[PDB]
Amino acid sequence: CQFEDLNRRKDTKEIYTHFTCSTDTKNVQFVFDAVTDVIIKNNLKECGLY
Amino acid sequence: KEIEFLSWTEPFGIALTLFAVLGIFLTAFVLGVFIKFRNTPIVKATNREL
Repeated sequence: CQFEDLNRRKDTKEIYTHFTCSTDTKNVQFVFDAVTDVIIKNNLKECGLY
Repeated sequence: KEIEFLSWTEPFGIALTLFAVLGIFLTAFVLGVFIKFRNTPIVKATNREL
């Protein structure tokens, strides 16, 4: 919370937070999903639908 | 001979006229609501021009 509240621009950007570790490959999965979300929302803003 | 047709003075034509006017009124109300809340995220979601 202390990290995310430092985002003064709460309208045109988003913060996706993880806790990593687990000695696994879920980190690349999280990055992939977050990038897909970013791409989709960028297209939505470009269309004006968001 | 008597002439049969749906007249503006006959009660059934009156009912149809009032229902059409009510529909036009509600459509105008909806359009005004969208024009006011144009920047709303939900209104933005659906294509506002269409």
